[PDB]
Amino acid sequence: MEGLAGYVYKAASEGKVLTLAALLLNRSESDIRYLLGYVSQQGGQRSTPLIIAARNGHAKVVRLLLEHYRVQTQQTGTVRFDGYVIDGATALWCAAGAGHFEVVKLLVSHGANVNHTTVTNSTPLRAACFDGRLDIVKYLVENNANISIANKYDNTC
Amino acid sequence: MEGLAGYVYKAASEGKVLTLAALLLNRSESDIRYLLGYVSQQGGQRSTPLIIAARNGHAKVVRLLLEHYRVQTQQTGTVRFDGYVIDGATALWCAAGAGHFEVVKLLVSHGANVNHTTVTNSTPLRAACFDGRLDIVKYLVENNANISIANKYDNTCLMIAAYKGHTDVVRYLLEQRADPNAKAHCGATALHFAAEAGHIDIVKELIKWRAAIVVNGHGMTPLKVAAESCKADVVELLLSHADCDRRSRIEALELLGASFANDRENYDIIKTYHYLYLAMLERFQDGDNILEKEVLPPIHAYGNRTECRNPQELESIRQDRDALHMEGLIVRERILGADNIDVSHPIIYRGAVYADNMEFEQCIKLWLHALHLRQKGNRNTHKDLLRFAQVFSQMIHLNETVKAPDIECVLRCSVLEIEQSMNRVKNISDADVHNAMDNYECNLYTFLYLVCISTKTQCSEEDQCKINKQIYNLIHLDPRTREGFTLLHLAVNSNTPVDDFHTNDVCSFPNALVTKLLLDCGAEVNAVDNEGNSALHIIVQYNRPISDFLTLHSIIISLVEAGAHTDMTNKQNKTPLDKSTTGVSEILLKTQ
Amino acid sequence: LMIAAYKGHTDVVRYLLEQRADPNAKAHCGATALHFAAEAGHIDIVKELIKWRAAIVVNGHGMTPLKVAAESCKADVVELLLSHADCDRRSRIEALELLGASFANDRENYDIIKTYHYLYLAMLERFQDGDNILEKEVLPPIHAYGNRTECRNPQEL
Amino acid sequence: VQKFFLEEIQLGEELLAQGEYEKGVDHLTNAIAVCGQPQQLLQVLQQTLPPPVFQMLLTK
Amino acid sequence: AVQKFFLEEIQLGEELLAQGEYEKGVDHLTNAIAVCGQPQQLLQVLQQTLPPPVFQMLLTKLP
Amino acid sequence: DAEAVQKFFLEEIQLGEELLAQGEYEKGVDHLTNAIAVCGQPQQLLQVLQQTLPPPVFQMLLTKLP
Repeated sequence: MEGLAGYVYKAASEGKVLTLAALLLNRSESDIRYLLGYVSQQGGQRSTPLIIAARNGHAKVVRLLLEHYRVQTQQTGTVRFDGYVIDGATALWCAAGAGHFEVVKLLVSHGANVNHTTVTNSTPLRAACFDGRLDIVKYLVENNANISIANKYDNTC
Repeated sequence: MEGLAGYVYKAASEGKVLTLAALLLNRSESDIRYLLGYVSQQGGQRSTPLIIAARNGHAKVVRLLLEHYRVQTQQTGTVRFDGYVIDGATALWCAAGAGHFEVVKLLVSHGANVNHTTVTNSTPLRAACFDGRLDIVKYLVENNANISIANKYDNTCLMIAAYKGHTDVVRYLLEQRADPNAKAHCGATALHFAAEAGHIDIVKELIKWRAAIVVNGHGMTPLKVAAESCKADVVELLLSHADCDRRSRIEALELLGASFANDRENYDIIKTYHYLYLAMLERFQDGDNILEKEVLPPIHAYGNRTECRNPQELESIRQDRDALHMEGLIVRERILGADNIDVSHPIIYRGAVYADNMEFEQCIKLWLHALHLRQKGNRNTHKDLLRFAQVFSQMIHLNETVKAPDIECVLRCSVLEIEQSMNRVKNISDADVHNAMDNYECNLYTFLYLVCISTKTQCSEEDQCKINKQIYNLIHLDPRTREGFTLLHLAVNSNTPVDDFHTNDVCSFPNALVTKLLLDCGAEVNAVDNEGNSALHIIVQYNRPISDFLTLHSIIISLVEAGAHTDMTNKQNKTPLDKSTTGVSEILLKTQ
Repeated sequence: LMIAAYKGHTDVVRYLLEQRADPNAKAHCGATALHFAAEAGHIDIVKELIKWRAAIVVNGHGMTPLKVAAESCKADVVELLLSHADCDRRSRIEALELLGASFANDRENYDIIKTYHYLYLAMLERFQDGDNILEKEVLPPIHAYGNRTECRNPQEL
Repeated sequence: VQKFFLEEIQLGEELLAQGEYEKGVDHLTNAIAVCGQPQQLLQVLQQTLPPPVFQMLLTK
Repeated sequence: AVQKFFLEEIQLGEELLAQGEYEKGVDHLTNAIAVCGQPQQLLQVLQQTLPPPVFQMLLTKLP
Repeated sequence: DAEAVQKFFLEEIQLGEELLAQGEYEKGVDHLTNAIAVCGQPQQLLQVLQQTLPPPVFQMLLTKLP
């Protein structure tokens, strides 16, 4: 059970799909979600196979996780590994911080959280601004998330 | 003036300010006055070039246009954009209709109609509310526009902003002395519209105003209209106001969970089971004077089991999603009736899942309730009937047999819907008569698709007698197309479009099997179309006598024996042999 | 051109004929840019060549492209070659005889009634004129095919 | 004729409306007088520019 | 081999999918499908894991 | 250079290639950061490295190069 969760997290962190597909093969949704709900810390920081798949950048893995698998973007994970490692990360937020525009737009079309606030109440919009991806910011603005989400220091995007 | 009118239009539409300087000035005043009045063929609309610049928000360009000649700021013009094609109001409304504050703030100080009406009596406050643009919304109430400009459907601009998730625009109207109790033509309220999308933030603003909360014109309290949606936050918010009576508060969460897995965009059974389990635990929480679900026996179309009774009874049916989806759907079929459109949507989605999961027997059986539920509400099923024939050809590829009563019940209600579709054209006069013209025409196409796959698939003899009755039903109706064709002439013509799905693999138009089943029930073989061509004229004009001669050979003997005139002529005075344009096709016609 | 005509890529076929490349470029095997299209029912490819003056010409074995179109039971392009340029009524009648010949004795195309009806089309045009009538050549009966002497009348057919 | 002067008073300051007013306003200074209404076109071009740039277009 | 040796048969194909010799990757993939316990459920899985040219090689090698 | 560094160099080249192709740019560049530090010709490799990584990724490497 826990070993299977470690296996599927290692598969999603890399980017393979058939490995954890066969690991979840002929399984009920209970243990499938348990392996996909592997929010346990790896490297001392909270991460999830869906979260690390969005952090990876393979649109195939996340598009299989949203369509043919049952996992929600509401999850706990890292937002900035170097010096922050703050929890409360949406998969769309993780993709925006990583900068993969295809994963960002795919999660937006999926229906991911666009106005999420963490413990530091930070938005994916300011992560996209921090990464400097104009295309991600343009998609987020065209989908009308927000314009005035600030940090605890009232720090605007 | 044609070239100069568009050149003046191009001096404002593209934002080029120097051309407008050299056009309005550097020339006479009488000629340019007509040019800047409106546009004729530019953009498929009839607005002033200042107005089309207000659509693009050219604030500097529209200032220069007024400096030379003061165009009428109250002048109206066509603006075909989001929210159907609109013969739009004044430029101030159009700038509000474009959501552009850069032109709105200029024309108000310049002098413009604050409460100008549109085709759907839309004030510029509503036009900004349609776009949800707050600073324009803030400006119209600063110009003291009317806060309760109700639509032709009695939709107040406050309710218009409540369609979307504008939690700041909606609450600003509330700050401007506008209570959220303006019912629509269907009694719709901003409480219900925010509950449709589960806007807890918008409803909480309406809770903050403390005006009122009441059911809509459909009889749905705001927790109930949210219950058929997939957001329990509105119901939880109404629990703070204690408007959720325990009968309503349990059927809320029962409906809230089931919709979260009976939708195409929302498919999650974990919160679906839990919301059903929590509500049924709350249903069993009463103890004495207990209240339970009004038990509904399983529909002959949808399912074969009734709803669960115990809270833990539905836990065992969680593993098979077919059982709990039905269990979560019986509890909304009893509380929303058989005529509600929103409860009819999960009927299709389950069969769409079964079509996706190769449960074609479950797909066709449970989709029969979708046609039946829509027949209860007396609405069009032109999409549902097409999806039957698409899957009917799809299960032929998988070679899964259909049920003859199942294929007859859809056919019986199709001609009932076609009769309603034929009556729909007679019901409406000028609103969507062209859409109604395509409404009844496409329904006959689906029936033609349904009949063609029915001939290819297995059907029992007693059902086939009733299947031929629906063909016999339409042949007495004799539906006349826009080109004068009938049901007999529809299958004869080889130009009849077929749906892009597997219906191409089963339709062989000109279909000899469909035509053979049309003549024995009394088809008008001598009927004439708009061009006067008979049934013999249409088939003989076919230019492919080799690829599908089996259809042609079976239809020449059949149609001629029905009483067709070999010397018949159309309105163009052409005999059937003269208009053959094919030696092989004319040989069969000359033989008979 | 014959390579693209061998497959179903009509876009390359219609583009290459406009590059001042003749459609009459014939291999020594017998393919003349239409024989290679008469295997998979390339209705759209032959439509381009009929417009582009396909210049019907027999293969190395002497079989006409109309016969080659009938060799694959592709009646969609049989009609294209029959009405293209000269009608050639001598081969028009026997094209239906050859097209229906396989429909009773082919694994890929087994339609027994179409074998009759294509011969019926041949027999229809054979005796429709009345005078200056045409009759099938009287081959001796072949012991493999019973002892038949073809169908020189619609009554025996 | 005046068609070229009107076109020069139509596309002479093409870069001025695009932001590059250095190559547009300077060309429009000669293009204003070329048109049939020198005082009207120059004042309109000054009005088309900012009030601080209105003197910049006229003095060019 | 139903699940143990089955995993590496995709991994042999997956590396050859990343290599460029997709015909050898299909060969290791078509052996995995032939030995998979429930390969019919993988029809939707395997119809989008490959580039569109590689779809033809996979479908013609399963039977 | 050579010896066990050389096999460590190519391992960091191969693992750095995979994580960059996988998408783990932070770990991929850091794995490649060790490769350039142990590279025989770090300056000559940076000539090719100007075209290998994307300009955001190369700039991301540029911050971790010293």
